[PDB]
Amino acid sequence: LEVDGITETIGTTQSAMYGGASAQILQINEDIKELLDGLRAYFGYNMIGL
Amino acid sequence: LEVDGITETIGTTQSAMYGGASAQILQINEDIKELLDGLRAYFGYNMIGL
Amino acid sequence: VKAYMFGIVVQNPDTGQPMGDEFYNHILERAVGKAERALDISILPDTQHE
Amino acid sequence: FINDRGIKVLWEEAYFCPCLNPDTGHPRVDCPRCHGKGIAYLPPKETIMAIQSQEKGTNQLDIGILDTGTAIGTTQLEKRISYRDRFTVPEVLMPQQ
Amino acid sequence: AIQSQEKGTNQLDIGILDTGTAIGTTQLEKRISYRDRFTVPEVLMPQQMIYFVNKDRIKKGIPLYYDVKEITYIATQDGTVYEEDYEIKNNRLYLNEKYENHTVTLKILMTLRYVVSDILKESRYQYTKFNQPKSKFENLPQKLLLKREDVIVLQDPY
Amino acid sequence: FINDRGIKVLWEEAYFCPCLNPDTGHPRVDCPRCHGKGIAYLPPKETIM
Ligand SMILES: [Zn+2]
Ligand SMILES: [Zn+2]
Repeated sequence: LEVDGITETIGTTQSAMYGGASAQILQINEDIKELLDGLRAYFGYNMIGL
Repeated sequence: LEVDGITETIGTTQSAMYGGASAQILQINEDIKELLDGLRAYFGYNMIGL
Repeated sequence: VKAYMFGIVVQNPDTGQPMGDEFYNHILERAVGKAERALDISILPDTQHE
Repeated sequence: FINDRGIKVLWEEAYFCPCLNPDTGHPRVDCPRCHGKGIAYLPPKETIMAIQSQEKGTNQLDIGILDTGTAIGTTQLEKRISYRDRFTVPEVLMPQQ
Repeated sequence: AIQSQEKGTNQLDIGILDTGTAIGTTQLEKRISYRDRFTVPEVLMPQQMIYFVNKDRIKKGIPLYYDVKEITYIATQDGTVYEEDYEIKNNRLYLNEKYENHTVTLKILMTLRYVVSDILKESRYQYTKFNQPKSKFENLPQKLLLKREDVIVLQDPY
Repeated sequence: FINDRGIKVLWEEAYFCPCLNPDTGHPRVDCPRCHGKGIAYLPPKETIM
């Protein structure tokens, strides 16, 4: 936006592909993956005898 | 921003894909991977006799 | 922790207040839990009855 | 955008003072409602205005020095500023001798 | 910060004069005022002078037009003048009475000097809020128009 | 950059000639040190400009 030679300009983290919180969600998903691997080592694999 | 003959432009490390601390987190993940390989060599593989 | 971020401060841009050490202690206690699950170990001393 | 970029100002609206001499047409120099200017002012109104090119415009004359400086102002929306309306900028202090 | 440092030579029936002009940008949070004076001790400008020397000027010393910091060349009809035969004190030039009917010519250096003639941007502003407890008003750099001190010449401050 | 782009010139430095008339203030038109100009010149110096 420009008025009378004052100019203000923004590029935001939004884009036609990625949402404003894309990066944070990707990092959170990485952390979730590590946590789930650890907890799925703490609790065992399910098994049953037929 | 341009105002009365003062102009400033900034590009940040933030982007629509990557968060501002992406680089540091990636390097820390590399360090964690090296440390975990070493420690999983210090403690052994788990084993049980069925 | 802060030693590894020498020359940075984490600071609320609306108030200038630094982040409280309570969050650091909370994060440390969870990081210890994570380390105790990435490796099949008990780090902090505790009495076990089996 | 204007509220971000402008400085706070007090706006007060001009009108001709009713002290003008009914014959000569000039202001009464002792008028308390206007201090010898022909123009009286309504109570002040708080507004934000963006200001540029704030030049002092020093002049040096046989009568003495004078300031004729000029600036360009961009108003807020939906305002009808009128000729010889007056602005003051309480944040900004100018040195004089 | 200083730009466009023009000498602005004028040649007149009264003699030569300098009317040069420059543009200056101040530091933050300063309120420069009309006819405030600046000197730039790092920067030396060349100037030229000539005087006829007479018995009065021998006894009293020639009052120099410029604030001479140093002499680069000094000569007379008889040739170069050696440093044992002249002295400067208090911006007066003293000569050996040998030269009581001579004319002396000089090249000199003097410090650059300016006076504030006009202020092209006397106010620029910003409310700053980011990382502050509350909005703080700050005064941005002024733009000055600087005119050179030729007509009336004053000593350096020290 | 300047040495590449400039042309070679001879520079000679001005000073007022001491032949100026002590009363009228004007140069002597016959002066050999300055040929009627009020300005004498020091020996030339090679420079690039
Ligand atoms: Zn009135
Ligand atoms: Zn001559």
